[PDB]
Amino acid sequence: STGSATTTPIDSLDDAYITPVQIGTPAQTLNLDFDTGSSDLWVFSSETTASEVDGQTIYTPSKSTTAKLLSGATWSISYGDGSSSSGDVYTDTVSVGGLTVTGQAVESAKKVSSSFTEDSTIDGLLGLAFSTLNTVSPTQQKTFFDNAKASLDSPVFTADLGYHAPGTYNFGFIDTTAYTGSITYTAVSTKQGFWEWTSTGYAVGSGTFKSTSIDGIADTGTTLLYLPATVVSAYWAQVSGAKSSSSVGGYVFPCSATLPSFTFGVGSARIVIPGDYIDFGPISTGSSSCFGGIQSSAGIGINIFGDVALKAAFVVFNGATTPTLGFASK
Repeated sequence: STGSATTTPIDSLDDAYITPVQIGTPAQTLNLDFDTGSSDLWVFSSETTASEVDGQTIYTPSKSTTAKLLSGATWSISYGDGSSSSGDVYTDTVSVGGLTVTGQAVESAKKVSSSFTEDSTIDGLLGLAFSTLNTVSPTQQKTFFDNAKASLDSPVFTADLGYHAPGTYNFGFIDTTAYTGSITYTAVSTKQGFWEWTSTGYAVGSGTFKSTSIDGIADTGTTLLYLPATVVSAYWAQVSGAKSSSSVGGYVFPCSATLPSFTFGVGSARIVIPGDYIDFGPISTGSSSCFGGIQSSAGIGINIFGDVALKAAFVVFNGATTPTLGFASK
């Protein structure tokens, strides 16, 4: 089997991407944030505290003929941005882009933090990291990908995120029309439950490539590119008037600037992030200070190849017995 679903930016900055997901019988379609940095499929629901729901579409298990309470199971998750959610668990039928899993754990939120409530466009998350990170207790649950894997034509999914445009998540096949050149594969460590890999270095604009190992995760659920402070300083030093602002919480730059590109290495291959991808617009409405898309990972404890980096590539998440990542230009 295979599946193919379009993923759509939630706003004009590509702050996140939403993908429609069918849950239950008859189908209830929710728009979920597919997150390769976590392993829980959780949704706004009929159980979510009413004051914490503000425009999201909810899953109502009582209206699904295939929903079953997973008796005694609870979940609770905290993300890198300080957000959180928790609740109880149902199993149900879940379909993505025509690919169906029966008996998927659907984590129903009883509580969500303010950042979730305030984002009316995201109805929940669909985790695509390794199932060792799943938070369900006392019986840990499998991701949608892990449950689908054995049925798929090939044990893979691909992320093809757009810049200010829709893109695609495919399951079970690699669309050879969706990228240019060849795919370069690179090793993955699953020791922290992430799609963790080592980039071979970077360049700023037209500058020379610096060969240096940068360990980090491929994380579709993180907006920005978070790298070591040395790398990030080298980037922003090429932008007149850019500075790190402790008041704003990262590097800002004059909105009048033209930003340089940023290249990262994948083995001997190179992915180029155009400068425009690094502009996250005014820090507050009407400001002439703009927020940068490349930020320091210092204090986060891991480097994160988030959407700024991934949207410049066609990315293969290869879930074979020994997982690997693939990157191609597009």
